[PDB]
Amino acid sequence: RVKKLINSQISLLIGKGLHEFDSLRDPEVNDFRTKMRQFCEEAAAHRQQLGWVEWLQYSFPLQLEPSARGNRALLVNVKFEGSEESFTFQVSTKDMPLALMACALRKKATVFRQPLVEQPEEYALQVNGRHEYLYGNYPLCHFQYICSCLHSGLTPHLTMVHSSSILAMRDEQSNSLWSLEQPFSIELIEGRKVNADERMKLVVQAGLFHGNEMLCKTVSSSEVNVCSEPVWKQRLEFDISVCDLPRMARLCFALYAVVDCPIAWANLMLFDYKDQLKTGERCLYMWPSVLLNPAGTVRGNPNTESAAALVIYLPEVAPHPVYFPALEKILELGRHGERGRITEEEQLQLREILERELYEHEKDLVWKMRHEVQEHFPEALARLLLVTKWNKHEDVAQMLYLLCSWPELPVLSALELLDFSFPDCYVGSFAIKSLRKLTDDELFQYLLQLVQVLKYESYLDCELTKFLLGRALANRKIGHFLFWHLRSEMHVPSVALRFGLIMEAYCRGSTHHMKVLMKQGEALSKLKALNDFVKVSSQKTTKPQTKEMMHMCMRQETYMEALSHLQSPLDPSTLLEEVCVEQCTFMDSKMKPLWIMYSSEEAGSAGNVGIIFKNGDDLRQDMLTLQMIQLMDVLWKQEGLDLRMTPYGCLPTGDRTGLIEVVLHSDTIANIQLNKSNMAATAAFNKDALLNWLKSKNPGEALDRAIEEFTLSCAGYCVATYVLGIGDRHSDNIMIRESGQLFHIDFGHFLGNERVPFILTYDFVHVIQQGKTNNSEKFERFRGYCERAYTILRRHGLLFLHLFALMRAAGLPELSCSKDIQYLKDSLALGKTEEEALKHFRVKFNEALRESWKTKVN
Ligand SMILES: COc1ncc(-c2cc(NC(=O)CN3CCOCC3)c3cocc3c2)cc1NS(C)(=O)=O
Repeated sequence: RVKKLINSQISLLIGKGLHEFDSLRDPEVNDFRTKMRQFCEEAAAHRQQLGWVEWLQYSFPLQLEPSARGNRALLVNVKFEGSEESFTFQVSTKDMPLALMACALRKKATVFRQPLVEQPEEYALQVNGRHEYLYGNYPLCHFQYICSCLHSGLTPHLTMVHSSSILAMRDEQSNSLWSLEQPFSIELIEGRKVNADERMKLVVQAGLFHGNEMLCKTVSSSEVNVCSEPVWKQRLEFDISVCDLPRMARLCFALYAVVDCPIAWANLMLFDYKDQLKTGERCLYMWPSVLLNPAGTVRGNPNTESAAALVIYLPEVAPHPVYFPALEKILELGRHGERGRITEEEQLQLREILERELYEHEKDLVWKMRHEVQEHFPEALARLLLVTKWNKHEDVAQMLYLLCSWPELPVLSALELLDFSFPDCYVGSFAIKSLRKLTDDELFQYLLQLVQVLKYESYLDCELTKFLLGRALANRKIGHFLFWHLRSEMHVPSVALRFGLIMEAYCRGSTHHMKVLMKQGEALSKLKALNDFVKVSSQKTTKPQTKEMMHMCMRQETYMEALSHLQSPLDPSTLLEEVCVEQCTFMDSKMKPLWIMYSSEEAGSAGNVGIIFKNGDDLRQDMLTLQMIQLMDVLWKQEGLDLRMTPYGCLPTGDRTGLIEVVLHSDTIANIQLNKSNMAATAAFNKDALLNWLKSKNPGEALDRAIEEFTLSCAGYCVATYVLGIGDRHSDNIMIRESGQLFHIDFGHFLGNERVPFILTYDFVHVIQQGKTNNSEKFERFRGYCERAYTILRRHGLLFLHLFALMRAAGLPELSCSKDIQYLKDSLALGKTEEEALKHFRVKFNEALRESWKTKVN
């Protein structure tokens, strides 16, 4: 009776009725659902018997300063849970939270006149009106909240939570092949539901691929006239023996009418998930094209009513079922071989090509010397896997014998092995095995990417699915973001199945979070409906009248209930409590996004947050551009360079639907540039507007930090926008914070999509120099910041180049081919030495400085 209640709720949350999974009557889906439910059930169980501190590490994972993960006078306002009274203590930034708790329980004792039994080990420090906690043995300054407070000059507000209270929340949440030498062949029987120009003839181009690389030369079909139902019944004979086919082998098809014009495409794995070599008739429900597309999904098109079907016949090779040899048989064959016996002369050449694409003889050198490659250069695994001939059974057995006994690579090297260039499942398992060491902070930084690698998966049940699920159930934030990255792509038919199953499994592992995300979903349902009125009304009537019948609408009992008392999809630590209906408006852009305001009694001024709801644009590129800027900011802070960046939240939630974080107390450059009369910023020259503006937002001595806050953020934004190749930078998409902090918004076109140069703007160069015309001292400190930020970004170029490589799986039209990844392999300048790249960056900056001189002349 509780089950059907849970199952109706899962289906509603994922926006796909679980009956549809059963309807397919697919044994691969039916096994994932049983196998993965069990895993998640085991997880939930282990989680319900966690310690009170351990539970904190789940529900509220520590938010630490990049500098700290891996002295100064500070006033702090601590209170106790069931209390109205509070205390202000003058702690230090070097103090552990415990000394504060010890301080708080001493003050409580004296006030309440009682010799207190309580110890500070029994307590935790909640951030007031937040799902943020201050625990462990880390100085206060190490905590992101405490640190933000010092910069903003604000007083940290903490509530003392007893172990009993945490436990009370913990509780309230309890739920043989190698013999077959014949050349692999197929029968292209017929086609169905095809549409093409009568004047042409149809062709089927089939090819055998292992990731991207061809396993052999592709074979085309006979030219058969344009018919909705064309018939071939021909034998497509491929130049590859049945034994030689690898385990992760995929057969790709291309249907195209020629006089070139592609109709559709469809791929499939020759081996089933249970390692059986597929035999019988197969009807490939193709996907529309825009000649082979390996990377494309191996499971058929769901809408079978429009889709052009291709019926093929996998012939019976042996008299009984053939299963891919087990590792036992694989390691036996690859054990024996001739070891790499070569001259120190050719060993020198080997170190060169490994430390440094490569020539044919060079590959042969990497393959003959594979044992040395494992012994003295293990990080060079990927390059060795690329010299391997996956179209010969014995070379693969040789490779997998070296991998099985290969040392665990670092996290940076394991990210390369997730890419489609390495489709071997034992290589991927090893990749995840080398990735397991990932810190929960690190994992979260690369989760967007590892979730995109799920689209490169051949089979439903895989290491990556199990690893992400197990990690998501071990950290409520990872679980929050995992769900939303999955949920947002349910409209896409090529993933709706996989994703739905992943999310259904997750729900079995966290019944309570399933209720929390359903609460969030129900709010976004109302916002989609509200935005629809706004889109319509903004056309007919004026903004004051739309802004009013939108409030009236939000005032309704359904709206008031759904839009209030929830966690933010933008950050689950953020508790969007009571909605400020009067403070709610909508931007005047094409889509008419919504500005939703929130406020809290508990959180206080730190609880007055805002969100932006947008329906109409694809939000996946901005999300990527902002994760990159945030990573840039993490990589800089790690080297002690804090360029005071603002990577505000962005999160796609559904079909062309998402949320953007309101950065309160910020305004677009342009708005200030308007130089309106009767204001506190009204200038005699347009050059002054920003400076005069900062003056008013930063009186007296406060101006000097604001200018410096401006300089750093500007250094970082120039450097963030150069590397990423962010174009279309007008006055609108640049915003300034009252603190002086500068930031960018609306990331329409990155990776030069032609070739975006270094950008410098005299209106900000006038602010940097503190109003002065010639101020080489202050300006050249800004040039120094740019150089520092640029060189730190280059030293992590393989990290950006690996996260952009994997991100190709999303299908962002400004990130799909080789040239897009060349952009970073040109901006981060990884061919040139640090000195040769620094030479070229200064030459790029000076050119921008000269370009900025178009205004200094006028
Ligand atoms: C991806 O699109 C966007 N990317 C970013 C933002 C965005 C916008 C902000 N603020 C405003 O637009 C304030 N306005 C209100 C109306 O008068 C002018 C000033 C933000 C402040 O903190 C983070 C912000 C992020 C918006 C869009 N969508 S749009 C450009 O079509 O409205």
